[PDB]
Amino acid sequence: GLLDPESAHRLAVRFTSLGLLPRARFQDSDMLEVRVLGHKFRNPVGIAAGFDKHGEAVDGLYKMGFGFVEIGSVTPKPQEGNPRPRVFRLPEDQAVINRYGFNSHGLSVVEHRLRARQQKQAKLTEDGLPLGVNLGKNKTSVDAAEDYAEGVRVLGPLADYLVVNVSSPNTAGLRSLQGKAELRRLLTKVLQERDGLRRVHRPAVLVKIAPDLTSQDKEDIASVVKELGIDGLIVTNTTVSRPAGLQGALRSETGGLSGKPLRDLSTQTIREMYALTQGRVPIIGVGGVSSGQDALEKIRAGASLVQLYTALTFWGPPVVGKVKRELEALLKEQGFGGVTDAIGADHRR
Ligand SMILES: Cc1cc2nc3c(=O)[nH]c(=O)nc-3n(C[C@H](O)[C@H](O)[C@H](O)COP(=O)(O)O)c2cc1C
Ligand SMILES: O=C(O)c1cc(=O)[nH]c(=O)[nH]1
Ligand SMILES: [Cl-]
Repeated sequence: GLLDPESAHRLAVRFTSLGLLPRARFQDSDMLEVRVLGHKFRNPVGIAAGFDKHGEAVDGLYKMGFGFVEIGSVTPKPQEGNPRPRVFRLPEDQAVINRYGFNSHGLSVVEHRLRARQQKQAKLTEDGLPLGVNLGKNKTSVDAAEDYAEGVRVLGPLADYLVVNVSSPNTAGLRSLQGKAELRRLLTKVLQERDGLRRVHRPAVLVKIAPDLTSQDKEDIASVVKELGIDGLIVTNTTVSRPAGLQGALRSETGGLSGKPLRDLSTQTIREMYALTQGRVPIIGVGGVSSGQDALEKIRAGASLVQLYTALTFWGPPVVGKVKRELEALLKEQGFGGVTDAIGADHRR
């Protein structure tokens, strides 16, 4: 916290990549295993997109004890992102605001990085540690569908799941892709491209949505997802809202807000999306998770898996084991046999 947040992030990625931090001691219980999206997940706690944008620290992140890793967002061509400053800590709120704008090494660079460890990843996936790849679009793209299609073609063969990220608040016009007609067109093309890949290279496709959607938006997304047979949802990205009560000096910076102020907004979005999809569409729940309780609330709301990022920036690597240990204890306390039993449990009350 003695460096600016962006410099701190860069060093964190570097240290993680090099495997400098200690191997996680917490051994995952059978209670934490989830089978979803055609894969086994040794535990349901993943690293959210944005920490490892360019796929530089995948192995280090598994070493940290994450049950799955999502890299990205990756754009077709390299791009620098928005001018600095573009990331801000709100310590009083346990929150971050960012406006990176999809800084990305681009598909080619990431493709080569993942190819260098493709067989290692195949073994990790087999051993219950899958890899997700989150796709974005270039700033000056005229056809968003073509950007996402290129992402499917290039990184789809290297991923257990792909994420169509239409919910960054930091790319002009992007979140209009969540609209029914735009989303149907975009996802039809994405699924067509995915279906064209050889079977062993054919990933699940998820859509990552905003926490800022209207009821109509959410109904429309649920409809499209079901119509097209989309494999899952990631719920949610950062919020452009600024909840009453934020204390951080930097609360009025432009960008997506993450961390504790997003937590319950995200949980409620999960709850709504689960109900709108009749519990038949896997949800990865993300936003403000820093404890076992936070994880379980999202799971009971309908998430099959959870992710965190912002908590890691406050609590450091120990937060991963802490979430897992606390989640295990709570499942036992509440009479669940395991994570699987708790998924969507609130809806069966
Ligand atoms: C600095 C930063 C960068 C992010 N970059 C991305 C990104 O490139 N793609 C994406 O889909 N989400 C991105 N996110 C959103 C996270 O994946 C996550 O949805 C959100 O931060 C809520 O989780 P958290 O409260 O645990 O951080 C980013 C978040 C932060 C804080
Ligand atoms: O600016 C980014 O790259 C970015 C930030 C964020 O919160 N979410 C996202 O999808 N991208
Ligand atoms: Cl390949």
